[PDB]
Amino acid sequence: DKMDYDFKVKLSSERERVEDLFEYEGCKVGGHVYKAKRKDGKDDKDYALKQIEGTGISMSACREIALLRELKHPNVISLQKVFLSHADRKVWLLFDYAEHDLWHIIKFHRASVQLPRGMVKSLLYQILDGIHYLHANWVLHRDLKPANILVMGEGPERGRVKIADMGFARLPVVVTFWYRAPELLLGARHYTKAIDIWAIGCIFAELLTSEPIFHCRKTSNPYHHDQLDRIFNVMGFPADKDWEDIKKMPEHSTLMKDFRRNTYTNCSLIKYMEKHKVKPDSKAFHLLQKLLTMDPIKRITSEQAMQDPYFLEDPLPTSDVFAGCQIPYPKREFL
Amino acid sequence: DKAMAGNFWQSSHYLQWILDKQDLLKERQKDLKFLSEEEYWKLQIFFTNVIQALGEHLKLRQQVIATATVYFKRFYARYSLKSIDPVLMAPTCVFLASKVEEFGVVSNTRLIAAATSVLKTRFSYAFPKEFPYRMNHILECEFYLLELMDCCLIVYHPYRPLLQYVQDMGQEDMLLPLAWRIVNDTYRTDLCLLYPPFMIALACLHVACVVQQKDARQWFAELSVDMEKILEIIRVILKLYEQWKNFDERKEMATILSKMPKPKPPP
Ligand SMILES: CNc1nccc(N2CC[C@H](NC(=O)Nc3ccc(CN4CCOCC4)c(C(F)(F)F)c3)C2)n1
Ligand SMILES: [Cl-]
Ligand SMILES: [Cl-]
Repeated sequence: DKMDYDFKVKLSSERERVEDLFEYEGCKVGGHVYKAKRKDGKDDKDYALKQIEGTGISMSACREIALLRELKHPNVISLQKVFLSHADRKVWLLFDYAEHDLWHIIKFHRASVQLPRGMVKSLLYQILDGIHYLHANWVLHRDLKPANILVMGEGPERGRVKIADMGFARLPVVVTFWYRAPELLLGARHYTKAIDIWAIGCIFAELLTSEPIFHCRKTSNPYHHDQLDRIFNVMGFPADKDWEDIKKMPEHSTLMKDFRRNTYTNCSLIKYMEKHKVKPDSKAFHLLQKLLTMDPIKRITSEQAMQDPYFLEDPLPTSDVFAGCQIPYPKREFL
Repeated sequence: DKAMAGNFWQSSHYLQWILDKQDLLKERQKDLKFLSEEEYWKLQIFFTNVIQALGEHLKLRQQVIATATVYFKRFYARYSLKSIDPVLMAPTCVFLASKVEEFGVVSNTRLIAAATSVLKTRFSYAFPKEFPYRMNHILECEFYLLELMDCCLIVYHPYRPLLQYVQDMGQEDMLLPLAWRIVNDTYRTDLCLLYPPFMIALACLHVACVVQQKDARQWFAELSVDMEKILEIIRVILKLYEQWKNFDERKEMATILSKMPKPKPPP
């Protein structure tokens, strides 16, 4: 009541309803995510449809939608349409459908054939291009990892990277610390561009070796001894000169209490990558080292990484990450 | 620095929400059957002030109040005042804009308490009756507002560019406070719907310079900008202060509110 009748009924008649425009029943693939096709077969394109969890629009959802509505870049997933269901106050988001992702692509190569070196380069370049676009608009990702790196299948965007956020919980919550920068594990309270860049460094290493570089065996607190231990086993323990402001990290004293640098005297990234048949004099290695720098102010930025001579060295990166070759990776399974 | 801060020329604000004056006035004709043009702009001022009051009571920053104000304006730029009660729409706009940044979900009890208190203490000359809406109405109204705006939530405002301009002048202490308050006052008009925020910033700064008798001609002359469009904005600003002088909000507004078209009920 109390609202104009002619206004209400006219809007109800004209309002697009997601169930009228799209077929998606029994096509769940992941709130809840569906593979969807139009009923009025104007196009034969696949779509991804997400019903946002809860009802109404939360602060998190509001700001998220607000930004996606503005963000436009080939390497960032694009929001095509929003649907508002008034009966149940549910919100649906529509995206162009991405068949693949780096999580599944990496799993494929870890199982008994390594990732082709041209593909690795091309993937990294588009991830950097995508994150540079966000970063230049002062938008941070805060949860980069292979599962949030989508790759387009057959179609006019064949082999193009799309950075995304698949709605994993963030930090009693389930999550992985493998891509999390040391400053966060030492109690940094604010997310930064450098933190995104660390995660990209981790992903790069993983594309090169097929294994997560800081792999380590539901939680509440940020400090994680074992994850730090794994980082030191790989990187070595950082000297004062390498990271002076480490003293200013809130968990620094805890670090001193639990860790002796002598434990890690034989450790370094060079030795770790050699074991995995990546040569320390390769352009790839030197770029990796710069991304995986322990002191966040000494990590290079996305733009600087994009200008690295690595991407000028043969082979050049390609728009289609698959390089015209057939795609051996399987498609998504319904649930 | 703010998210999307440098993205205006590709933004939804610029591309979808800078309207043509004639389209605007055409849609206005619907309500002008009930209200004169004068009463319509007096109503606009009135609801600008309601939204400012709500914002202040909730301790929100001025940008949030501005964003809420823009939401409200975009809605009645397309639709009649009878479509949804502006008394409901106003706190709905504040509520949605607060959620656009961090620290934002104003609690239910608090939104309603704010709207109730503000009308009772600051607007009893217009509203003899208590705020009659509850949160389920707010939430219904939110969905209509979001739909109308096609989920374009990010709004740019003249404050940021103004600040950059006065810093370049080296006159931040002298000119900013007045220029800032004049920007606030532009929200009493249609300006934010018609011009990019940086142009409004320049017009406000120009009027501030005049008022304070500061020569900035050379600085302005060094600008690469359609100065004819700036003069347009300056005229609206000068007019607004004359309207302000002649308008007695507290004596007139109850009568003006009773003339607003009424919502048709159902069968
Ligand atoms: C299953 N197939 C499929 N193909 C294509 C897309 C897709 N989906 C599912 C939901 C996902 N949605 C998002 O990725 N949304 C999204 C949300 C947030 C952000 C970044 N936020 C950072 C903080 O500020 C708000 C923006 C992003 C972005 F930008 F990282 F891509 C995507 C996109 N699924
Ligand atoms: Cl902004
Ligand atoms: Cl209005």
